[PDB]
Amino acid sequence: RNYERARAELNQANEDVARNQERQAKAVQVYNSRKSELDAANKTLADAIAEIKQFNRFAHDPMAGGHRMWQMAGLKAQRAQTDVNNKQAAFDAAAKEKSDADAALSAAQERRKQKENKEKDAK
Amino acid sequence: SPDTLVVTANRFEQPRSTVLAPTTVVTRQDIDRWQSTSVNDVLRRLPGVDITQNGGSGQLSSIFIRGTNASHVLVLIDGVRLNLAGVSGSADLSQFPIALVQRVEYIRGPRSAVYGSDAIGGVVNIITTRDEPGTEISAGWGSNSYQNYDVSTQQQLGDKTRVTLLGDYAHTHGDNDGFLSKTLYGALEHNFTDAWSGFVRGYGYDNRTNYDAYYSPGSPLLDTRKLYSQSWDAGLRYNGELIKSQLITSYSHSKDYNYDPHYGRYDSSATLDEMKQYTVQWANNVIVGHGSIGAGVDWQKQTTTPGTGYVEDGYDQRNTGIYLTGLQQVGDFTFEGAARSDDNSQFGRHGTWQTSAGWEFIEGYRFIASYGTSYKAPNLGQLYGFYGNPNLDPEKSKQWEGAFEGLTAGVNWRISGYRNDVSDLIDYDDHTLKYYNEGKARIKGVEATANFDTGPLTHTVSYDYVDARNAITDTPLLRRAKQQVKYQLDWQLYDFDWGITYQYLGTRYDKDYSSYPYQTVKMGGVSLWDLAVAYPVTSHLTVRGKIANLFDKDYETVYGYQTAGREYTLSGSYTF
Repeated sequence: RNYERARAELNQANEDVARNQERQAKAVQVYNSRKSELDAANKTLADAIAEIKQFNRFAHDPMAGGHRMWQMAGLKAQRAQTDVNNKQAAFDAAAKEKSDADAALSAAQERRKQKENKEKDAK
Repeated sequence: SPDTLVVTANRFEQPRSTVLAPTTVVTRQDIDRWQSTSVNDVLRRLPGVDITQNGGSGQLSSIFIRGTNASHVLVLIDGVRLNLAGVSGSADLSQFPIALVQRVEYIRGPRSAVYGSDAIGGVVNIITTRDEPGTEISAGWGSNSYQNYDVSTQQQLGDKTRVTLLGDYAHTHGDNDGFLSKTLYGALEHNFTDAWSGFVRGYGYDNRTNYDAYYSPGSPLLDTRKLYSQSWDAGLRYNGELIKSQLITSYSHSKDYNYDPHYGRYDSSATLDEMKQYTVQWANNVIVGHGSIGAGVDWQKQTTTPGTGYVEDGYDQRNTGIYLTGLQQVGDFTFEGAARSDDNSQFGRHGTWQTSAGWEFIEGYRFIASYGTSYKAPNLGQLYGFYGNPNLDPEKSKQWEGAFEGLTAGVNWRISGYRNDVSDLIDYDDHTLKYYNEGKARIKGVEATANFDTGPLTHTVSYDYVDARNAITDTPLLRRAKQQVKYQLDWQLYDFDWGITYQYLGTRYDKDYSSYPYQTVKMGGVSLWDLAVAYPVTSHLTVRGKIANLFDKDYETVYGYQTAGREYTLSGSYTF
């Protein structure tokens, strides 16, 4: 008698997990690009700071000429600092999406199992 | 010079004898006779001035008054903070054209209570406007392929309107090309009535300068600097018999390119410092008793462009300074005073004040005592840069001074001692990578000046002694010269005008940059002689010659960087 009622709840549950697989797949595509850009920018910062330590012996002496290299190296560090701050904020926003979708998938999966058992009985 | 007028003391006119603080005045006459080709050379010979330069003209240079930091002298053009100091937070006159200079009023001592920030060592007011009418075509040829061509004129339009104009081109070699300077200056001053007056005033300069830069493969050599600056002053003066009013506005814009000729001035690799500076001042003075009381406001705005001064983005610093000044001579006493409070958009408010006493014990001999507090504001870099810190406080300075001035048998002399306790200095820390607010310094020195005629001879000598030290380490602040002797002998003879400027600058202490770690080294103390003649052919043509550094000495002020020895200049000027 429940030839359709069991279907309707499972046929929904299989789309429920399908639309959710797409979420987690796109979420891992956003996450990976955001880690690779953060790792890229985090190092172009690390270079800049390592360039500072290299020149900050000229730092006290604004006539030295190397001081100019230390001066400019600070800007390299600062422009990179803003870059490691945006792409970190963007990566963190993309890291929530992966944790939320990995959980939402799991919660769609186990919810569907319940309706999958509500199939062998109703039919 | 004694008993002539200055404006720098409290923004208004007063006889220089009546300014209690130690003072010096330089005239165009004074400058023309010295055949000076840079502002640094005009200052280089005034007492307490100790200058260092990375070589020839246009080269990065920094002034130390009375042993203080480069960032502790306020340099004013016509009374407003030198617009070139804006980004650096440090005065540098190697780039400011000599052709605008007409008067230098220079008062040694704390003056934050009158002018706000960075007037600790003293004040250098470089005045661009003078009251000698007529017109002068002038030229100069010198060594290091130095050339200079210069026209200036001031003329009446009516009885009430005076127009003054000058253009100046100057270029010198001595790095591969050196320093090229082009200046244009226009000013008109009107007289609405006997006491009401107003003036517009614009001047700009272009400065192409070449320098030696740190080389790194695969990266462009930013060894060329193009500087464009212009300024626009506009005023309204009421000069009455009992009250005086100054309404002054200025707008300075400056663009400072460092680039690689090969890559281009607009190429991404180039460093551009754009900085716009606005000022509105009101100044008032009211004759009260045998003296006066003054009170004005001065406001300033400094905007920068993203990138400017090695900071990511562009900042807006606004500052308002309300101030009050008193001056009163009672009997043989004299009390001078000033108060100030600057409210900065950056670090809130800060107060400042000085007070001086002048009792004349014998007619023509008196003793001056004085105390003053002066500050210095944290600069663009050390606030918003990577090393920067936005919560920095101003550098603080307590200053005390005692002096004896007197006239003895045709000689005017001064023996004076000063104490200067700069505290809360802004310093960079390696182990953290930030600018902190820590350092201190105990500066003690003596100033000994005397000028006198001996027959056809006119002597202007002065002695300075300074021992600037770190208050913590008791170790001496480096690159200062222990003591200088500045002596000039002027005696025109057979219409031949003569002047022998001498200078013994003592021992600096600089760091050596050949081996690492960088080891501090001793600089030799040396004498410097200069010879200058001027003959007047017509009541118009005056031909002047100069041999600078007669004895071809091998001095340096920045260890490593060489400064020229034997060098010659022939020049002529045509007054009509």
